[PDB]
Amino acid sequence: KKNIESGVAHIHSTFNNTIVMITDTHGNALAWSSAGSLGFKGSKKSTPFAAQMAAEAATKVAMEHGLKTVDVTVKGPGSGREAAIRSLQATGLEVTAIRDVTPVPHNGCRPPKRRRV
Amino acid sequence: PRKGPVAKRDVLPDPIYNSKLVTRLINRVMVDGKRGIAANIIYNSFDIIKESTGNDPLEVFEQAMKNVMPVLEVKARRVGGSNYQVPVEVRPERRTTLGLRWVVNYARLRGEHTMEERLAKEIMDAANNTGASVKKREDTHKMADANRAFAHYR
RNA sequence: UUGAGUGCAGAAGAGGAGAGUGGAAUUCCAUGUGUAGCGGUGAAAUGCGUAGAUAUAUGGAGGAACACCAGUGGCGAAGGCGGCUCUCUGGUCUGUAACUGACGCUGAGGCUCGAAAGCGUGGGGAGCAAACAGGAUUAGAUACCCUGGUAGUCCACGCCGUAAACGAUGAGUGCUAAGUGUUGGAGGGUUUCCGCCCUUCAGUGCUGCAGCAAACGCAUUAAGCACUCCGCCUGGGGAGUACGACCGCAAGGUUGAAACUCAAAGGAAUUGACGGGGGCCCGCACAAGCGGUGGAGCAUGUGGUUUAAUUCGAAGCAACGC
Repeated sequence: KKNIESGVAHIHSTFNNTIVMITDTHGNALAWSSAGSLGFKGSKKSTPFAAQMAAEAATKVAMEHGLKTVDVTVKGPGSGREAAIRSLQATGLEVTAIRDVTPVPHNGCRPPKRRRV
Repeated sequence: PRKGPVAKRDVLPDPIYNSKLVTRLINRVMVDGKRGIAANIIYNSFDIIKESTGNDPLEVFEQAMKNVMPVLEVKARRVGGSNYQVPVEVRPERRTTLGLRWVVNYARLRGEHTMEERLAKEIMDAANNTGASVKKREDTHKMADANRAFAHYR
């Protein structure tokens, strides 16, 4: 519990799912939330409709342990991070640092084949 | 339709109240062109208005308009093959038409034996936050803003 | 001495080989935090996860490739060459002229270099991925789709010597209107020139006279006017096959016909038609409403079964109260 009350949330998104986890300043974990974990199936996990309620189910368990301020970290650029932040503001947080760090190479390894569709 | 906007057909006022709104109220009751029966049962509804808690025969209709009339509605404005419906402000005439629809076209369901107790007392109920058409607007606003974040940017 | 070469003075440059080094990113391992999913598709499934996954912070291991700079920019005879530091070393341009004095060009045979894939011997595997396994799609799918996965891709030393190795344009030199960018110089006017303006050398694009071309097009980087030298062609198949010869461990490479068939095969352009190519318009075509059909009962019209006969036509819109 311990009422750490100042942490960083992490928004990780694909083209078919997203995951939000609110962590500490380490960031040691408090609570995660996943679009498949909230009952969705199939392709619907791409839309930001799951992002709002995933952010809500994260922040409830988060500020049961005491939470005031939060920072934003964005990975995997798609549709999820557009509405995850403004839904994350809605249940009472203090968003004050927004960054989009993407794991970007400098041409290290090879990407796979194209899709002949 | 395709080319440009169409005309909108302003109407004639009443033979008694000199109202276009009550005229339009009659015309969204009328079935098969029987206008006189619907008009006379609406004057009977005003007579039921005037007796039981007679306050004003028209302010009760305006408060029935108060507790029903929307301000928000979602509209499926996708762009590139999506499903991002946007809660959009409604046109004011369509707003009043949805109000008349939610008053009269829901009043089929009271099911009481006297044939205009589903009309007169029904619009009496809508004046003071009763009648299920108010909660229709409530759940309409609650299913609105379900995509408040990822649709209001368009 | 005008062509052709060494002077001395400079200049640019992913030219080559050898030796070291830098960070990011992926994968693996360790540690902490943290629970029910992660991953994938048009849709699903195979798959991994309570033997604690995914995710998030800390380190540790190893391989491969060099984010912005980057530009119709540069270098080289071509194939090709982009992180950084150093040793050896090739080539091009500009000035100038004391010095050699026609020493040149092309070049059958011969030699050298020569993308990927492939072969032998010895190392290493981070990704990626022929062959292969499984799931899915389909009438069927020994494919496209998803999950895995070896040889290979890397280095050293040898071999083969092919490509749509292309500007599909052999090499050397001379001559023939302009305009416009840009890489590297030299000179002059002017000048805190670092800008700017004029003159001139080597590349390098773009547009356009004459001229050429069947057309498309080309056009001082000619496919124009010419000379010198080399290579190749003579209807389409048969076929770069057969024999002979040479090279190679092997796949194969180089040189290279006839018997017999056909009356065509081929280039460029014009008009239609079509596309599962594109841009614009218009209609109760969508969207907004109102009333319906498909549910029930009956009338009526077709298909099917029938009898001896159920007489004929009409079959998507555009047949079925015809």
